Amino acid sequence: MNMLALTIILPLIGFVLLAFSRGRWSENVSAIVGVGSVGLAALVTAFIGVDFFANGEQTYSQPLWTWMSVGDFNIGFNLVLDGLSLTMLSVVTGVGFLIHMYASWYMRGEEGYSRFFAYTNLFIASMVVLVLADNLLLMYLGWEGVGLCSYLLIGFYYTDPKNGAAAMKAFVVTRVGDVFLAFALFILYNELGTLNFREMVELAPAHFADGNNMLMWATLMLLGGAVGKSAQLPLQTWLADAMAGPTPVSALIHAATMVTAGVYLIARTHGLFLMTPEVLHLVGIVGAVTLLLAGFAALVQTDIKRVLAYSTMSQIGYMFLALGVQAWDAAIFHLMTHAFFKALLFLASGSVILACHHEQNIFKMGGLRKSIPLVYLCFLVGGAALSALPLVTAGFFSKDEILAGAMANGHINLMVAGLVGAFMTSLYTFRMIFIVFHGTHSLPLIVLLILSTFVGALIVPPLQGVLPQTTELAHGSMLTLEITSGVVAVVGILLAAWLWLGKRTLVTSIANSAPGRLLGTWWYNAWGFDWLYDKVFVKPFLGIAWLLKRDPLNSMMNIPAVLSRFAGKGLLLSENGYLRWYVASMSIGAVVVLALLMVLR
Amino acid sequence: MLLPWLILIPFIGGFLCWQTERFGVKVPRWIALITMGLTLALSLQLWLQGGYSLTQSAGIPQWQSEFDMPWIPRFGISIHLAIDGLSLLMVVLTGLLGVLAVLCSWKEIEKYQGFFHLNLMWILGGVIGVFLAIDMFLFFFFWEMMLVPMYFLIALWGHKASDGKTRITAATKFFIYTQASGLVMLIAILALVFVHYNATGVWTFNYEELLNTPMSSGVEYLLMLGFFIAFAVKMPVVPLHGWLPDAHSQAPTAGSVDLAGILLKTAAYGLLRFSLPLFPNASAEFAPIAMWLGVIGIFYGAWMAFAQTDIKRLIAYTSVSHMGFVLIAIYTGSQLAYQGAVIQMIAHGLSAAGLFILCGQLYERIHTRDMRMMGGLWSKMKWLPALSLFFAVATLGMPGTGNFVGEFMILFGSFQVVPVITVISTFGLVFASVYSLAMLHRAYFGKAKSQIASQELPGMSLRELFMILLLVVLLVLLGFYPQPILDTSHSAIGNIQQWFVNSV
Ligand SMILES: CCCCCCCCCCCCCCCCCC(=O)OC[C@H](COP(=O)(O)OCCN)OC(=O)CCCCCCCCCCCCCCCCC
Ligand SMILES: CCCCCCCCCCCCCCCCCC(=O)OC[C@H](COP(=O)(O)OCCN)OC(=O)CCCCCCCCCCCCCCCCC
Ligand SMILES: CCCCCCCCCCCCCCCCCC(=O)OC[C@H](COP(=O)(O)OCCN)OC(=O)CCCCCCCCCCCCCCCCC
Ligand SMILES: CCCCCCCCCCCCCCCCCC(=O)OC[C@H](COP(=O)(O)OCCN)OC(=O)CCCCCCCCCCCCCCCCC
Ligand SMILES: CCCCCCCCCCCCCCCCCC(=O)OC[C@H](COP(=O)(O)OCCN)OC(=O)CCCCCCCCCCCCCCCCC
Ligand SMILES: CCCCCCCCCCCCCCCCCC(=O)OC[C@H](COP(=O)(O)OCCN)OC(=O)CCCCCCCCCCCCCCCCC
Ligand SMILES: CCCCCCCCCCCCCCCCCCCC
Repeated sequence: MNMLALTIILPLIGFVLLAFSRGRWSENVSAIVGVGSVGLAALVTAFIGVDFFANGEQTYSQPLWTWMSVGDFNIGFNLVLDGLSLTMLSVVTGVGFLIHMYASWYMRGEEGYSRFFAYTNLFIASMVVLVLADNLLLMYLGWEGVGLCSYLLIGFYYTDPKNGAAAMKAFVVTRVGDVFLAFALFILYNELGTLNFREMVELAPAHFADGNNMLMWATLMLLGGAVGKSAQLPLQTWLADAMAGPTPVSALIHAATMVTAGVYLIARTHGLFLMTPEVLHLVGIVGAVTLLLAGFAALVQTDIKRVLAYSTMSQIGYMFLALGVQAWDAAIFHLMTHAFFKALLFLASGSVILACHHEQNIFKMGGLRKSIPLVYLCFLVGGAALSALPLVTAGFFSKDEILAGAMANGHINLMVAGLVGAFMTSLYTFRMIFIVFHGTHSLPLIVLLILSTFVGALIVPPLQGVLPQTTELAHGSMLTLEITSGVVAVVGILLAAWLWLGKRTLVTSIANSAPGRLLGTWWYNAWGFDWLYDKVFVKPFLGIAWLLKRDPLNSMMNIPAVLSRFAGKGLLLSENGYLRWYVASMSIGAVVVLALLMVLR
Repeated sequence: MLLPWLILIPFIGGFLCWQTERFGVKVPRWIALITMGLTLALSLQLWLQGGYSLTQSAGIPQWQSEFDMPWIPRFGISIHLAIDGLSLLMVVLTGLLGVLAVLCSWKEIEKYQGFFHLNLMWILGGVIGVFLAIDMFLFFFFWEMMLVPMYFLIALWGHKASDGKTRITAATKFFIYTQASGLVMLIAILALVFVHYNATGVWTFNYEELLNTPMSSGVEYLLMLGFFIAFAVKMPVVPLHGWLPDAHSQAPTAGSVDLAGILLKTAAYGLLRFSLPLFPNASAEFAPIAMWLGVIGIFYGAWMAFAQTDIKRLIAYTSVSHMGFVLIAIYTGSQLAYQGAVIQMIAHGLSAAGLFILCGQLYERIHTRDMRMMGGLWSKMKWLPALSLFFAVATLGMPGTGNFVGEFMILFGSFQVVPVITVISTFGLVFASVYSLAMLHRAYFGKAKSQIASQELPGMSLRELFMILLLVVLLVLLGFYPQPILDTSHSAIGNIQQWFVNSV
C-alpha cells in the first residue's frame, strides 16, 4: 500500500504542469502529461488494490500531516483506505483514465487543450481527496474541489455566455448544498468534538443517550449536502443545465466524480444514519421521488444530453433509494455499474455530436444505424444496461440487488416506485434510441462496452466489513422479483418499439392533445423547479441588488454633511456686511445674556 | 529593543526616499525597497527568536518583547511598545505588504516620487506603531498618524482618470470618518484615564495599569462604545463603511496605496487588544448588537459587491463582508473563533492584496474600470485572467486557500457559541460565491463588449508576475499548513480569551 498520497499527487502534478504550460506545449505532450498523470494514478490504484487484497482486507491509514490544531479542535490531514474507499477510488481513477484517453482523441484541434486536461486532472485529484479522506473536513476540501472543477469544466467554452451562466448555476446550487454540509460539520463537532468518521460513530451512541435531536439535525444536513452534490431533490436543477460543457466533462461529472459524491457521503456516514432511522427513510423517499420525476422529465427531452442528464438523475435516485432501504452494497454496486455504462453512453453521444454537426434535435436526426454502426452498438449496449435488460447487462443485477434490498426491509412503496422507474427508464432510453437511430473501434469505448455487459457484474466491491450486509430475501420471493423486473423492462422495450419506431401517429396524437401539451411542457422544464427557484431566489436577489445599487447606508451617513452645509449657508446670512445689523446683533446678544442671567440666577 | 527600530526604520527610510531623489528619479524606489526589506527582515528575526510556538498563556500582561521610554511625564505618557504573537503576525504582514507596495509602485518614476515613497513609508510606520503601542495615547497617536499621508496619497497621487475633485472628495470623506472616530476614541481614553485617577490617584495611559479599573456598567458601556465606534469606522462596520469604496476607487492606480494603508486591519486587532480586555462586561453585553452588525455587514457587502460595475469597488465591498465575519468572530468567547479570525485577517490581507494588484495591472493594460466595457479577456491576456481566477477563488472561500481556514474556524467557534448567526453567515458564504463568479463572468469570460477588450494586451512582466505568484504560494501554504500561524498567535489569543471569559 502506502501510495494513496501518490494517487492524489500525480493528478495534482499534472494539473500544475498543464496550467503553468498555458498552451505553450504541443497537443501530444500535453495529452501524454494529462492522461499519463491519470493513468499512473489508475496504475497505483491497481497496485494498492492488489496489496489490499493480499492482506486480510484490513483498513489502512496514511496520516500525511496535521491540518489544524486549536485546543480540542484537531483536524488531521490523513487518508484512509477500506473496501468502500478502494471501490470509489478504483472507479474514479479507471473511468477517469478511460475518459481522459477519449478526450485525448476528442479534444484535438480545440483551444485550451492543456487547460482542459489541467482542469480534469484537478477534478481527479479533488475526487480522490474526497473519497480517501478520514475526516469530514478533508472530505469538505475534496467536496469544494470537485465543485470548483465542475464550474471550471462546465463553462469551458467561455465565449458563449450560456455556458458561463450554466456553470455559475451549478456552482451556486452546489454551494448551497455545501453550506448544508457545513452545518452538518458544525453540529457534529459541537456535539462530539471530532470529525473523524470512526471516532464519530464510536462516540455518538454514548453522547446521544438522552437526546437525539442534534444527531437528527446533523444527519439531515449531511443529506442536504449529499443531495446538493448528487443533484437530487431539492437541489437538482443544475444537472440538466450543466450540459453546456463538452462530453468528456459530462461523462466525468455524471459517471465518475460529481453525482456519485452524495452516495459516498451517505455510505461513509452510515453509522450516524442508522441511529436516525427517520432521516435514512427520508433519504430513501428523496431518492424515490427524484428518480420518478427524472424519469418523467427524461421522456419529453428533445436532446441526447438532456435525456442522459435526467437518466443520471434517476439512477442516482436509485442509489439513494438503496441507501434509504439499508441496501448499501446494492448502492455501491449500482454506483460502479452506472459509472461504466453512463460513461459509455456519454462518450457515444459525444461521438454522435462529432459525427453530426450543430447539436441537432433528436427529431432532425434519424436512421443513423447504417452510417455509424459501432456508435449505434455502443448506444444499444448502454441503453440496455440503463434499461436493465436481464442476464446480459450489469445494470440488471444492480437494480435487482437494489429492489431486493427494498423488498427485504419491508419497503413496499419504494419497491413499486423503483419498478415504475425501471419501466419508464426503458421507455425513455429506447425512445431516444429509436428516434435518433431509426427512420473507429477506440479502446475506451470497447472497454466500457465490455464492462457494461455482465462482465461488469462479475466485479464485486469488497464491502464486507465496511458496510453492513443487507438482509437476505427468500429464494422464491427474490425469484419472482427477478421475473417481475425482467418483464417490466421487456414490456418497456416493447412499448418503446411500438410507440416511436414507425409512423409515430399515437405519440403525435398524445403530444398534440391539450393535457398532453400541458404535461409535456411541465415535464420538459423539470417540473417547474427552475421556474420556482428563479422566482423565489434569483428575482428577489437581483431586485435587492438593484434597490441597493446606490448605497443607502452611505447616504444616511452622508446626511450629516448635508445638514452641515445647510446650517452653514443659513448662518452665513447673518454676515450681510451691514454695520447697523452688527450693532443690532450685539444688542440682541446683550438682551439674551442678561435675560439668561436673570432667569438662571 | 528592536520595536523602536521596527517603527523608526520606515520613518528614516521615508526621509531618505525624499532626500535621495536629487541623485536620481529612479533612486527613491530603491531606498524604499531596502527599508521595507529591513523592516520585514527584522520582523522575521523577531519571529525566529521569539519562540512563539512554545510559549504558554499566562494572562495579560504577557509580552514577548517590550520597550519603555517616558514621553509626556506630566500625564504619565510614555513611548511604550510591546510585542506578542498577534502583534508579531500583524507586523510581519504589514512588512510583507509594504514590500509588495514598493514593488507595485515600481516603473512609476516622475518628479516628487520620493514624496510618494515618504508618504508610503510613514503610513507603514504608523501601522506598525498601532500594532506595537501598548499605552493608549501612543496607540491613538499612531492611529491618527497614518491618515495624513493617506489623505495626501489619495488626493494628490490618486486615480489620474478622475476629475481631480472626486479624489479630494474621497480623501476628505475618509479623513473625516477616521479622525472623528479617533476623536471619540480619545474621549473614551481620557475618561478611562480619569476614572483610573479617581480610583487610585496616579496618572497612567499604560494599558496594563488601566486593566481592572473599577467602574460602573453604564460608564464601562460608554467607554466601550467610544472604542467600538473608532474601530467600526476603520474595520469597516456598517453603516460606517461608506469611506472605503470611494477611497479605494480614488486611490493611486497601482494599488500599492491600498496595500499600504487601506487594506490592513488595525481595527480588528484594536478590538481584540483594547476592547475585550479593557471592557469585558461591556463587550459581553454589546456582543449581540456587534454580531448582528457583522451579519448585516456580510450580506450588505455581498449585495453591494454584486451590484458594482467597478472592480475596485467590488473588492472593497468584499473586504466589508469578510470583516463582518471577523466582527462576528471577535465577540464570541471562543478560542477557536479567535484563531480563525487571526487566520482570516492574514488571508484576507493576502487575497485582497492580490486582487487589488491584479486590478491595477488590468487597468494599466485596458485603461478602463467598467466591467461592461470588457469581456472575454481570457483569450487576450497571457497570465492575468488565470491569476485573477485564482484570487477570486480564494476570496470565494475555497479550501486550499487560507480564507477557507479562517472562515471555517470562525464558524466552528461561533456555532459553539451562537448557532443562528453562524447559519446566516454561512449563507453569507453562498453570497460570496455569487459575487466572485459574477466578477469573473463580467470581466474575463464571454465576448468583448468594446474595442479595447478585442485587442491583444501585453503580458505581465517578471516583477509583477513574481509578486503575484508569491502571494499565490503564501495563500496556498496558509490553506494547507496554517499551523505555524496558529502556534504563533495561540498564547496571545488564549490570554485575550481567558481575560474576556473569566471577568464575566
Ligand atoms: C489539492 C488537491 C485537490 C483538493 C481541492 C483543492 C481546491 C482548490 C484548488 C485551487 C487551485 C486553483 C484553481 C483556480 C485557478 C485556476 C487557474 C487556471 O485556470 O490555470 C490555467 C491557466 C492556463 O490556461 P490557458 O488558457 O492555457 O492559458 C492562459 C491564457 N493563455 O494557467 C495559467 O495561466 C498559469 C497558472 C495560473 C495559476 C494556477 C493555479 C495556482 C494555484 C495552484 C498552484 C500554486 C503554486 C504551487 C505551490 C503551492 C505551495 C507549495
Ligand atoms: C490535498 C491534496 C493532498 C495533499 C498533498 C498536496 C497538498 C498541497 C501541496 C502544496 C502545499 C503543501 C503544504 C503542506 C506541506 C507539508 C506539511 C508539513 O511539513 O507537515 C509536517 C509533517 C511532519 O510530520 P508530523 O510530525 O506528522 O507533523 C504533523 C504536522 N503538524 O510533514 C510530513 O509529514 C510530510 C508529509 C509529506 C507531504 C508531501 C506533500 C507533497 C505535495 C506535492 C504537491 C504538488 C502540487 C502543488 C500544488 C497543488 C495544488 C494547490
Ligand atoms: C424553497 C425550498 C427549497 C430551497 C433549496 C435551496 C435553495 C436552492 C437555490 C437554487 C437556485 C439558485 C440559482 C442560481 C443561479 C445562478 C446563475 C444565474 O442565473 O446567473 C445570473 C446572474 C448573473 O450575474 P450577472 O453578472 O449580473 O449577469 C451577466 C449576464 N446575465 O446571477 C444572478 O442572478 C445571481 C443569483 C444569486 C442567487 C442567490 C441564491 C441564494 C440561495 C439561498 C438558499 C437558502 C436556502 C434555505 C432557505 C430557508 C429554508 C427554511
Ligand atoms: C429533503 C432533502 C434535504 C434538504 C436539505 C435539508 C433540510 C434543510 C431544512 C432547513 C433549511 C436550512 C437551515 C438549516 C438550519 C439548521 C439549524 C441548526 O442546526 O440549529 C442547531 C441549533 C442548536 O441549538 P441548541 O444546542 O438546541 O440550543 C439550545 C440549548 N440546548 O438549533 C437552534 O438553535 C434552533 C434554531 C436554529 C436556527 C434556525 C434558523 C436559522 C436561520 C435560517 C436562515 C436561512 C436563510 C438565510 C437567508 C439569508 C439572507 C438572504
Ligand atoms: C402500479 C402502477 C403501474 C404503472 C402505472 C402507470 C405509471 C405511469 C406510466 C407513464 C407512461 C405510460 C406510457 C405511455 C405514455 C408515455 C409515452 C408517450 O406516448 O409519450 C408521448 C408524449 C411524449 O413524446 P414526444 O417525444 O414528445 O412525442 C414525439 C413527437 N411526435 O407524451 C406526452 O407528451 C405526455 C404523455 C402523458 C401520458 C400520461 C401520463 C400519466 C401520469 C400523469 C402524472 C401527472 C403528475 C402527477 C399527478 C398530479 C396531480 C394530478
Ligand atoms: C451637525 C449635526 C450632526 C452631528 C451631531 C449629531 C449628534 C452627536 C452626538 C451623538 C451622541 C449623543 C450622546 C450619546 C451618549 C449619551 C450618554 C447618556 O445618556 O448616558 C446616560 C447613562 C450614564 O450612565 P450612568 O447611569 O451614569 O451609569 C452609572 C449607573 N448606571 O448611560 C447609560 O447608563 C448607558 C447608556 C448606553 C447607551 C447610550 C449611548 C447610545 C449611542 C448610540 C450610537 C451608537 C450605537 C451603537 C454602535 C453603532 C455602530 C458603530
Ligand atoms: C498509463 C497507464 C495506464 C494504466 C491503466 C490501468 C487501468 C486499466 C484501464 C481502465 C480500466 C477501468 C476499470 C475499472 C474497474 C473498477 C473495479 C472496482 C472494484 C472494486
